[PDB]
Amino acid sequence: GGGKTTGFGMIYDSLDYAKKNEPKHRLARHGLYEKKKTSRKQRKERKNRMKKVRGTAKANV
Amino acid sequence: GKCRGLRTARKLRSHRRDQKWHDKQYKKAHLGTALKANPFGGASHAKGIVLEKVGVEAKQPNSAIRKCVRVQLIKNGKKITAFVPNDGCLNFIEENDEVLVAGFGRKGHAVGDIPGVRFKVVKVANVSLLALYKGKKER
Amino acid sequence: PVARSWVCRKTYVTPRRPFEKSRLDQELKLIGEYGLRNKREVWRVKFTLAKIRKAARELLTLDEKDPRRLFEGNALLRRLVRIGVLDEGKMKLDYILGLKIEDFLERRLQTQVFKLGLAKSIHHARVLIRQRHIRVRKQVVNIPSFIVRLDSQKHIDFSLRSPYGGGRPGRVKRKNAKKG
Amino acid sequence: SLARAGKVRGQTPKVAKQEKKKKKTGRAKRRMQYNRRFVNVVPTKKGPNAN
Amino acid sequence: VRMNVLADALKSINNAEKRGKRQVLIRPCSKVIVRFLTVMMKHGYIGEFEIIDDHRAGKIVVNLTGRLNKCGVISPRFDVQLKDLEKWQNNLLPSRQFGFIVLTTSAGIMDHEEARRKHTGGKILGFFF
RNA sequence: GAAUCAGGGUUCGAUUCCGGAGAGGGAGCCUGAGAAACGGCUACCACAUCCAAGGAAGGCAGCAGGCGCGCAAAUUACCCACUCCCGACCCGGGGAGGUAGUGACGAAAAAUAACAAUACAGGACCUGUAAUUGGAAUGAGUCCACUUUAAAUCCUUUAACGAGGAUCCAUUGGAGGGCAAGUCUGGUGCCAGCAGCCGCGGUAAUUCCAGCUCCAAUAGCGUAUAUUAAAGUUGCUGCAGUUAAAAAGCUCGUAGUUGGAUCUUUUUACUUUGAAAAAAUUAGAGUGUUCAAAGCAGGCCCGCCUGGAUACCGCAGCUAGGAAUAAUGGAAUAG
Ligand SMILES: [Mg+2]
Ligand SMILES: [Mg+2]
Ligand SMILES: [Mg+2]
Ligand SMILES: [Mg+2]
Ligand SMILES: [Mg+2]
Ligand SMILES: [Mg+2]
Ligand SMILES: [Mg+2]
Ligand SMILES: [Mg+2]
Ligand SMILES: [Mg+2]
Ligand SMILES: [Mg+2]
Ligand SMILES: [Mg+2]
Ligand SMILES: [Mg+2]
Ligand SMILES: [Mg+2]
Ligand SMILES: [Mg+2]
Ligand SMILES: [Mg+2]
Repeated sequence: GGGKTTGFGMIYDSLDYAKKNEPKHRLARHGLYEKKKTSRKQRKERKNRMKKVRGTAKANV
Repeated sequence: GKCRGLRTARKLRSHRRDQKWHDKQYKKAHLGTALKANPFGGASHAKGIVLEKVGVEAKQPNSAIRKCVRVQLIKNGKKITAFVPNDGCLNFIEENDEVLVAGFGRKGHAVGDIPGVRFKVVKVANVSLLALYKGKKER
Repeated sequence: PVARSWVCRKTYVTPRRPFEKSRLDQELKLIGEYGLRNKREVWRVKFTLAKIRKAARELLTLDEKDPRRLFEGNALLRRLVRIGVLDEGKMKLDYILGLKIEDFLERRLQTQVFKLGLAKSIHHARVLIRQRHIRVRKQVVNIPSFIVRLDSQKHIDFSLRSPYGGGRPGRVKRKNAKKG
Repeated sequence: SLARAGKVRGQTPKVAKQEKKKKKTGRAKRRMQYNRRFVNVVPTKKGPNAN
Repeated sequence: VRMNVLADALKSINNAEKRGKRQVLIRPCSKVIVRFLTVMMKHGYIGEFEIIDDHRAGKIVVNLTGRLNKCGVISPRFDVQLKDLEKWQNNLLPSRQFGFIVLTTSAGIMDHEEARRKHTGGKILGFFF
């Protein structure tokens, strides 16, 4: 019927606390958090290749 | 009459379990002989291959020629006869044609004036025979 | 495993006889009087009554000083009165058995829109509900089967966004005036 | 003799249908059934498809 | 042979009732019958009954008012809890307005309306209405 | 637990919770607190994969996917944000789980018109009928934006458009009887066909094939098969057994079943009560998810108030009252 929406609000004391104890997607909605761009399918193919190589030669794989 | 005493439950329960076998609907659903004898094998439908178009004469007083097909099943190789229900739906079927058959109404019994026939064709080459009849689809 | 609920029930029982002309005409009168779309809505109200009666006939068999008869009997009576299908003078448990399904069809929103003169026909009243022109106290309701409680009987009113109650006339009336 | 098959359906003369008024559907169709049976209380029982 | 004395008592009262007789012999008198007849007599279906002592299981002469429809026994004496008592009521009694199911509880041989008041179950003897 | 259900019952429960089992078949073990582990080894059988023929590697009844089998069953999608788990851990990981797609398995809600004036019909000023007329109302759809969320999508919200044959078109089955609805018209002539059942059709078919009408239930509706009620046609409640299906040729007889009266007017059975009994489901309380299926939420002007009930849970075992009914026990060589 319109007119009324309802949500949640969370007022922090200082912004360093709000960087400290917040979900990182909620901080990323304000442009503060920068996750890296890698699909988990891309990130799991890389892991299984690293288990076939032993030693310091994992780094270039 | 019947025993009524307070400790006669075993006499009553065992006499009942023996006398359940004397009617038809319990006997055929618990021997497994009739389950061994229908070609569906306890299923509702079956796909088969039309071997032959066969003409079955109607039981008297009816005097027509009931158009049926002689079908070998894919599931178990049993050869049955299925009826082709409608005006001129034999012309949609060919030989070596893969049909879907179902029961014909009386749960394994023969129906109507067709002697020894208890099945009917539903789909003909993955197309329902009701749609070929009403012109909904084509072969 | 999943975090999903599967609790569901049906709301109607189809009658045992398919064709008796006594019952077919009897269910036709309720449709014409109350603007119902199909006979499932007659059966849903008929099924609602029968659950109340089974809850009633169970409680008539206990003695009058059992705690369960006093508790669930009174919680059944109060739920009937706050929706208006039962009078406060008739607050004994036996009077539930005298009720008809025309008392629950009287308490639809589609009925009570028309019987407050907000509509011109009971076929007209069901149309105004589905098109969001009717509100109860602050809520726009597009459900004709809304059982309106006796507490909110006064608060049935036209909507605010509606052209019938408030401003901003509908898109037919505007584009006629846009052409002129 | 499986020769004659589809005989009467083929020998039926083909009559095309008449494109006509749309039937009302839903609550309004039940409005007609309530009106045509319980508002027309003309004196007279005849069935509704009588010829 | 005679396995149940209460059954032969109530069948003989029931047969003499529909024959329209005023009095009836009840052969062997047990104390269960005497306690059964008093429950029928306090609710008033039979008149005063005379018990005859003959230095064995005696005889009872019963005056019949003409009010009885059917005095029946239930065999065997099924144990009945208070949960199940209302299911015996609409299988034995013709109405919820009259008729009685006779129980034998630990507080004595009772009709079913008294056993609800006393809040106890028992074995069922018979019924009358 | 589920479906059916007057009371009793009958049938189902592979299937998200608890418990068990097995990881192609069997067998043997290592490590460890915990395994006879299989996303650990070791054999042999079955199968199958690379190969330079010397050898090497295998276990989707994990998520997806494919083949096969069949009447019969979905995307090789996104994410650890929620729920939780593991680790040395506030940071890592999770095809557990979550979110989308396919989804007429099913369940809840609910459009496909409403009104007014005429033309008319009626009824004792009210109502009905119309391929007549009239501008009023809206969604479907299109579509910015917000919101939603891990990022999205959908719903909710709101602009922009969006209806007259409102062509933005409702089907599925029927119309002899059971059983709601035609002795309409045309064709066919025991043919083709229908028909669960009785039946219909051999030249005026109330039943076929069609058109017209009509009925039923409606975004659903036929059909096949399992099964429940109907079925007092399995009968404990509750069936029959002279002639309809049926009491053994006759008697004895052990199990089994059942046992007369009697007394205050020892062990049990019984009855009542108490405990202890996993949630979910069912019954049911409270609560306007816009209603309802649901959900356990919510409500009231710095915060405050308040719920997250109760019942039921055969039998067996335990506990305390009752002592009728029903068994049983004491003193006869008095030991
Ligand atoms: Mg294992
Ligand atoms: Mg396998
Ligand atoms: Mg192993
Ligand atoms: Mg695996
Ligand atoms: Mg499927
Ligand atoms: Mg999963
Ligand atoms: Mg549905
Ligand atoms: Mg439409
Ligand atoms: Mg019929
Ligand atoms: Mg049945
Ligand atoms: Mg019954
Ligand atoms: Mg019989
Ligand atoms: Mg005989
Ligand atoms: Mg003899
Ligand atoms: Mg005795």
